[PDB]
Amino acid sequence: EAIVNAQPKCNPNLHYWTTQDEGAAIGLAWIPYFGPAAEGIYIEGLMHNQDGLICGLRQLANETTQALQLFLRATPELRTFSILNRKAIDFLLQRWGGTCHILGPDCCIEPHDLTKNITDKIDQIIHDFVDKTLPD
Amino acid sequence: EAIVNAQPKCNPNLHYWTTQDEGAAIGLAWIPYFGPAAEGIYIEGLMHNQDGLICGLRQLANETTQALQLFLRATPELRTFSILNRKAIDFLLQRWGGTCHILGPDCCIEPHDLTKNITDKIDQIIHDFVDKTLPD
Amino acid sequence: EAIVNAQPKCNPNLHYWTTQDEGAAIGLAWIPYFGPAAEGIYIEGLMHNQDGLICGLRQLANETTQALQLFLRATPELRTFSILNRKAIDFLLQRWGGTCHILGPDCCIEPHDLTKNITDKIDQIIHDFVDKTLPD
Amino acid sequence: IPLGVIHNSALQVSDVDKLVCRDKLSSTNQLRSVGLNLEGNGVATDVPSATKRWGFRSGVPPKVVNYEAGEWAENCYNLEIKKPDGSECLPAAPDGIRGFPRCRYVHKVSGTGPCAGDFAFHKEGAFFLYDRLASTVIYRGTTFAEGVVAFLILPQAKKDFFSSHSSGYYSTTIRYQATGFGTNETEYLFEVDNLTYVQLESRFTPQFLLQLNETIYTSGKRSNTTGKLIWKVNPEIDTTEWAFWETRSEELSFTVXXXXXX
Amino acid sequence: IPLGVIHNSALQVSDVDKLVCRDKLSSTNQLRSVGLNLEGNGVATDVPSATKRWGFRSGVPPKVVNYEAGEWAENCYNLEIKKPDGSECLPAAPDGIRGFPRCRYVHKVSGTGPCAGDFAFHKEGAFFLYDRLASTVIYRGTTFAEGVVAFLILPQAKKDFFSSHSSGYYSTTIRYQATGFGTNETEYLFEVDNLTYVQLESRFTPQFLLQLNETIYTSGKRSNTTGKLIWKVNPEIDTTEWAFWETRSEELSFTVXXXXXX
Amino acid sequence: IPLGVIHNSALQVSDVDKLVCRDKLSSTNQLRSVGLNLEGNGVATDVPSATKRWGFRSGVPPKVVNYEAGEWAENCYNLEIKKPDGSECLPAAPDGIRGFPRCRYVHKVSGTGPCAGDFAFHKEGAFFLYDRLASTVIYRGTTFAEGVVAFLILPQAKKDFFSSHSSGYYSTTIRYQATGFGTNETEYLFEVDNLTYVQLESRFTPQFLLQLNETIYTSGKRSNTTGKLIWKVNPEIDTTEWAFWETRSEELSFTVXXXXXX
Ligand SMILES: *[C@@H]1O[C@H](CO)[C@@H](O[C@@H]2O[C@H](CO)[C@@H](O[C@@H]3O[C@H](CO[C@H]4O[C@H](CO)[C@@H](O)[C@H](O[C@H]5O[C@H](CO)[C@@H](O)[C@H](O)[C@@H]5O)[C@@H]4O)[C@@H](O)[C@H](O[C@H]4O[C@H](CO)[C@@H](O)[C@H](O)[C@@H]4O)[C@@H]3O)[C@H](O)[C@H]2NC(C)=O)[C@H](O)[C@H]1NC(C)=O
Ligand SMILES: *[C@@H]1O[C@H](CO)[C@@H](O[C@@H]2O[C@H](CO)[C@@H](O[C@@H]3O[C@H](CO[C@H]4O[C@H](CO)[C@@H](O)[C@H](O[C@H]5O[C@H](CO)[C@@H](O)[C@H](O)[C@@H]5O)[C@@H]4O)[C@@H](O)[C@H](O[C@H]4O[C@H](CO)[C@@H](O)[C@H](O)[C@@H]4O)[C@@H]3O)[C@H](O)[C@H]2NC(C)=O)[C@H](O)[C@H]1NC(C)=O
Ligand SMILES: *[C@@H]1O[C@H](CO)[C@@H](O[C@@H]2O[C@H](CO)[C@@H](O[C@@H]3O[C@H](CO[C@H]4O[C@H](CO)[C@@H](O)[C@H](O[C@H]5O[C@H](CO)[C@@H](O)[C@H](O)[C@@H]5O)[C@@H]4O)[C@@H](O)[C@H](O[C@H]4O[C@H](CO)[C@@H](O)[C@H](O)[C@@H]4O)[C@@H]3O)[C@H](O)[C@H]2NC(C)=O)[C@H](O)[C@H]1NC(C)=O
Ligand SMILES: *[C@@H]1O[C@H](CO)[C@@H](O[C@@H]2O[C@H](CO)[C@@H](O)[C@H](O)[C@H]2NC(C)=O)[C@H](O)[C@H]1NC(C)=O
Ligand SMILES: *[C@@H]1O[C@H](CO)[C@@H](O[C@@H]2O[C@H](CO)[C@@H](O)[C@H](O)[C@H]2NC(C)=O)[C@H](O)[C@H]1NC(C)=O
Ligand SMILES: *[C@@H]1O[C@H](CO)[C@@H](O[C@@H]2O[C@H](CO)[C@@H](O)[C@H](O)[C@H]2NC(C)=O)[C@H](O)[C@H]1NC(C)=O
Ligand SMILES: *[C@@H]1O[C@H](CO)[C@@H](O)[C@H](O)[C@H]1NC(C)=O
Ligand SMILES: *[C@@H]1O[C@H](CO)[C@@H](O)[C@H](O)[C@H]1NC(C)=O
Ligand SMILES: *[C@@H]1O[C@H](CO)[C@@H](O)[C@H](O)[C@H]1NC(C)=O
Ligand SMILES: *[C@@H]1O[C@H](CO)[C@@H](O)[C@H](O)[C@H]1NC(C)=O
Ligand SMILES: *[C@@H]1O[C@H](CO)[C@@H](O)[C@H](O)[C@H]1NC(C)=O
Ligand SMILES: *[C@@H]1O[C@H](CO)[C@@H](O)[C@H](O)[C@H]1NC(C)=O
Repeated sequence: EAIVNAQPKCNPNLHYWTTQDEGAAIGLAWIPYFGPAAEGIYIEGLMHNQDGLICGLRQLANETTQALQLFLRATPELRTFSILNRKAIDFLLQRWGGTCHILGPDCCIEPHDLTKNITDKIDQIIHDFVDKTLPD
Repeated sequence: EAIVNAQPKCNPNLHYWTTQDEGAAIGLAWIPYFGPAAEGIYIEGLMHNQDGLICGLRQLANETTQALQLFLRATPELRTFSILNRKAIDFLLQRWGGTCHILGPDCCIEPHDLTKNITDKIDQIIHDFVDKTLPD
Repeated sequence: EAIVNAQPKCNPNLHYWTTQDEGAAIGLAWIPYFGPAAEGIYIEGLMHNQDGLICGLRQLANETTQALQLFLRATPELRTFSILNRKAIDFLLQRWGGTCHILGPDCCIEPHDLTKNITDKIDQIIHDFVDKTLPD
Repeated sequence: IPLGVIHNSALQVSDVDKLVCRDKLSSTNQLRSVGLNLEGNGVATDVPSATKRWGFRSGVPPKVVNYEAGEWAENCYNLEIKKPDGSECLPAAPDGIRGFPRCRYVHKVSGTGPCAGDFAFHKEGAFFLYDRLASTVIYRGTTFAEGVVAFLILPQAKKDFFSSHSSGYYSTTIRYQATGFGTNETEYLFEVDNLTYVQLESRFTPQFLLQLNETIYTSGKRSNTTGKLIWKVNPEIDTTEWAFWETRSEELSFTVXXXXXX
Repeated sequence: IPLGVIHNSALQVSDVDKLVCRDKLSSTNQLRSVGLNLEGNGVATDVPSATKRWGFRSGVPPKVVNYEAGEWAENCYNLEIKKPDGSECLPAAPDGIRGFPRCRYVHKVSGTGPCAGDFAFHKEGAFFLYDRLASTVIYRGTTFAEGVVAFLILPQAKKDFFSSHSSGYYSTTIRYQATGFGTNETEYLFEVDNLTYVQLESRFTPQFLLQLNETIYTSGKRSNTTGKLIWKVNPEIDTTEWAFWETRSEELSFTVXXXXXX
Repeated sequence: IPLGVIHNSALQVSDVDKLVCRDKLSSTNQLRSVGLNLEGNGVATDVPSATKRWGFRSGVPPKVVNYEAGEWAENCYNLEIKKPDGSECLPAAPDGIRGFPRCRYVHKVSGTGPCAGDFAFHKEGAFFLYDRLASTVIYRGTTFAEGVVAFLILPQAKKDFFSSHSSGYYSTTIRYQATGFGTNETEYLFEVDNLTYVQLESRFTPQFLLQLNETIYTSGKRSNTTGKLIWKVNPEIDTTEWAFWETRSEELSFTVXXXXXX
């Protein structure tokens, strides 16, 4: 399933606001007593429709909402933050939550560098450990 | 440790209620304005004692409660949801939270398909790369 | 980056309090109706500056606070518990959140026990599967 | 907190020190929190026997834990208790805390008690089950069930247990009064109407309380006065200890506030 | 809840049953919750068209969800509605719930309505966006935007999208009154001062409301009396359906509480 | 948020860009949040020096973070401050917020101040430590300690640090009054009884405040009148800057509300 925008319009430029968690503020900004007030904790940016992301996103958000709204009904948590962390767990679980059969369709293990460094161990012992008939 | 029911009785049929998080409701149900009210968000089912699960479960829940109650004392979170997600993390951590020594007692890596596809590489080079003495 | 204490003083003995989550209380303690009241749920210990941990810790906590305080501004969660679990996820993600190339700089896979048990398979077939020219 | 897993066709508590790779947790949807009602272990579900398992205590703060799926209950309770001097005894349901969603009979107790304590806990270490929240305490006027929570990992053969895959939900409030609530010396009366109370005993089952409601109503024994009629029943109806999932009255009464008989 | 991922230079919904190892989630910082305003899909942003998408309903409890980054908005709303008999219609903003941080025009509606319901929901299944919290309901006197939340995984080529790497933030409250709020039969007036209301129509854009404010003020049509002057505009100014990101008044008025014209 | 790890027999901040597989996190129990008191870095613990590090501010909302284990404290504070016109200056402790569990001396300050602000923050970027919760602000009448939180990963050699493996907990409230609280121009008096205040200076240690309590009591200098007696001490007792963990009065007084000396 790919995403096709079926909205009346798509505003293809996304002006956004968010919050910097940086760790590296001017020198005292970070102390809350001296800190910016609620209204100016924000950073801003502008992202264009390169690769069609903004139109994609608007439609995705639309699409999402039922699936979300239903999930929200189901929980008695008043304000739900866990969602993302919870996704990231399922992410690891879906790859690592069970024996990983090397070279299976569903294993993330890449043994290519290994097997090179085992074919290079045998080519060694065809030149000396096979050199049993030719002595001195 | 297995679980033995030491209750006065065990009602071996579990009628249950829960909530569907589905994602696929009739078409407008999912909108909360039109949605079922608090009393009818539920689904129901019935599970029998096949493999002794219901009697198992009742006793398990009993057994659990001390271990839980103690945990609840210890946290100053008023309503504790994290419990399950937290279990699932320890699950991954206990298998993946440290170098996985292939073929160790505590590694989930199955290299059987690999090693077949390395014994099949050598049987190849006993028929041609060893064919150095017989020419043309 | 290591940690150097630049405080006026460092009290190098840490008397501490915390809570036992044990699971194994005297026999009724664990029932909250009979339980210790809020003031006596605690355990205590004393840790010395062995390996310089206490002075380390005091400075670390100091150092931490900006990075933390900033993070706290950024979230609209009133009381933030997720922090630790969230760290533990990033921990797994940073090692397992992507194909693990065996023997790469960033793979936690130790194949040493494997490759021994493949060099011991070839030394077998130099003594019999190579024994094609000498019959009976 | 111990975790159920199914090994060798039987549920067991899984042990951390050596969990093993055959086990498979592919998603979070494999973990479930399940709330089992205390009835199902065959505790007495009657109002005076139930109440004996609860007490007031102070200096322990309340804690709430979420569970995902609950048992249909036969018996629930809904307490509104005042101290003698009009004061509220049970704290208001905090925001988000709803009565247990599936009860057959809701024992709605009104009355007064000494209430020597801030909060009301379960004496046996059990929980008050509300709507997908378990609490350590009773909230005022909010339907609950007694029970206990378990956590398990389903195998992905059975991942849809509880989650996915109905002759209908039927409920009935049963009013009561009581004095001396929470001591060893408590009096309960069962309400038929405003002024028509029936003196209450342990052995009386809900079904029979409903037929007694149907007999006083039907046969006209409801107090026509504007004084409190306090009926009583003869100790001449017998049952001889049968749990509710396992598997009718022809008497009359004589008159004597108005502490009669039957 | 479906998750965006970028494959083949295009965003798509990722499907669980066969996600694939080339995909790479190295940290939590790669996951984002993003709140897009409904304007950007080109719904009508005017006050009577906006209001038509909201209704009162009871027995559905409110739920709140956090998102990390929001769109700069053109249009937001701030409702203080009373029922006719002085009663509050919208519940107070719970602790931590702030108005949407970036609005160009805040449509501050005061008025009265029937309000047949406990809470006010979005009829189309959308959310009220506040400060990094989305809610299912409207809170009293708290600025919001209509919109929707998406979740995605950024590739670590683009992990810093939204997070890291400014001609300034300019705002303007627009007061209104209204009667019959939430029915099909509602009257809105736009406030210039205490007693100088203008009758309101759909087609009127904020810019033009501000120039109308600038015309009544400037040209002295503000009621000098101490009665309510209710202006009106001629249907003789035209626009012929142009969204706001895509890309001036010489009339006067005649007099007739004081339901005049222009 | 930086994370402690033990490498080469020394604690260091671990760096994300190249954490390495020898490191081993086997469970969540290996991560700890630890709350260290500011005393232990040797800030002045006296009431007027402590107070100088706090101020009122508005437009910053409060935030709370949980930690798992705290230092036994020598000095804590418990503020109940009113503005001059009887109004409450500090917000009530929210539900779940308890005073710091282990304090030797609780400096209970009552008084009045200008309080030019919604909430009271720590000026140096530190936290108010309560019971397993750190907050950015002071709550009314709730015991706290100043300090800071660190996070670490224990190696599983040491996983039981803090967690698992006692001559007893002894506490003493010390009452004070103060005027002009939170400015540079504030007056503190130390309470012995209702009307027997002692004028307060920086250099006075708790021990010596307790012996001064033991001297005025013992030797009968408690005001027998029903006016406020305001004692003072001679500047003739010396100490010459010794922290509290490192390692007794024969004078009398002359009389002069009743601003005496000693
Ligand atoms: C998990 O599952 C177990 C098993 O059901 C529960 O065990 C119960 O624990 C509580 C303690 O918290 C017990 O309450 C006490 O019971 C005794 C006597 O009880 C008698 O009557 C019972 C009702 O029919 C009956 O089941 C009992 O039968 C068994 O026990 C006796 C030994 O007592 C034995 O001889 C029998 O052969 C049976 O095996 C018994 O005849 C009662 O005296 C206690 O009261 C005193 O102590 C309390 C303090 O706890 C105090 O408040 C009182 O005022 C008084 O001083 C107490 O009420 C209960 O009997 C147990 N049930 C069983 C079957 O053992 C446990 O609660 C479950 N946990 C949870 C969290 O649900
Ligand atoms: C995700 O994105 C989709 C697409 O934009 C949103 O789809 C909208 O869904 C809501 C339902 O919740 C629709 O509201 C209803 O609309 C009909 C008629 O609408 C007319 O006017 C619109 C405004 O300009 C216009 O867009 C419509 O044009 C399309 O639809 C018609 C078919 O109706 C079609 O013939 C056209 O060619 C267009 O494709 C249309 O002309 C209205 O009659 C409904 O009212 C009745 O039903 C409701 C119950 O829902 C009831 O309360 C009323 O009183 C009345 O009985 C209803 O209001 C809206 O039209 C849809 N928009 C589009 C473009 O399809 C969806 O909401 C988004 N989801 C979220 C969560 O934001
Ligand atoms: C982490 O650990 C560090 C180190 O302890 C803490 O550093 C402290 O930061 C605060 C700023 O938030 C400082 O407060 C200011 O201090 C100056 C002068 O302080 C003097 O008196 C101190 C008390 O004994 C003393 O420690 C100082 O000694 C050092 O500093 C000077 C330079 O000032 C140097 O010359 C010395 O040789 C020492 O190295 C010093 O003599 C004071 O003037 C400031 O007040 C002004 O500014 C504030 C705004 O911040 C304003 O509100 C005032 O009204 C005024 O205008 C200010 O109070 C403190 O001195 C620092 N301590 C040290 C030892 O450096 C830091 O707080 C810790 N973080 C946390 C989160 O706990
Ligand atoms: C006791 O029984 C009577 C009837 O047998 C109940 O009163 C009936 O209540 C129902 C439901 O509201 C009505 O449809 C009937 O008209 C009533 N019948 C009579 C004969 O009054 C009464 O509600 C029952 N009380 C309790 C406590 O269960
Ligand atoms: C309507 O316009 C007038 C001015 O054109 C506004 O009143 C001005 O408000 C500003 C900002 O506070 C002042 O600096 C000016 O002195 C005012 N000018 C006059 C001519 O009164 C008024 O605030 C506007 N009203 C609305 C609803 O936007
Ligand atoms: C000041 O000291 C006196 C006693 O030295 C304290 O009053 C004593 O308080 C204790 C504990 O409640 C009692 O057992 C004694 O009987 C009291 N003795 C006398 C001589 O009154 C007083 O509480 C102390 N005050 C402060 C502020 O610490
Ligand atoms: C292959 O593995 C061996 C381990 O025995 C290692 O020392 C060697 O350097 C590897 N070869 C190459 C080319 O990296
Ligand atoms: C074994 O590995 C090689 C990789 O060089 C692969 O192409 C080949 O198909 C594998 N053999 C079988 C039988 O799958
Ligand atoms: C090596 O692997 C084989 C699997 O075919 C196993 O049975 C054998 O015991 C291993 N050798 C040793 C020495 O462990
Ligand atoms: C009791 O009487 C009141 C009016 O006095 C009436 O409204 C109510 O329904 C009656 N309750 C019962 C249970 O009969
Ligand atoms: C309305 O009048 C009041 C005083 O009667 C004044 O304070 C207020 O600013 C006026 N509001 C407007 C919008 O003109
Ligand atoms: C102050 O006097 C009141 C009664 O007037 C008394 O109850 C209280 O204990 C006294 N407080 C102190 C600290 O002496």
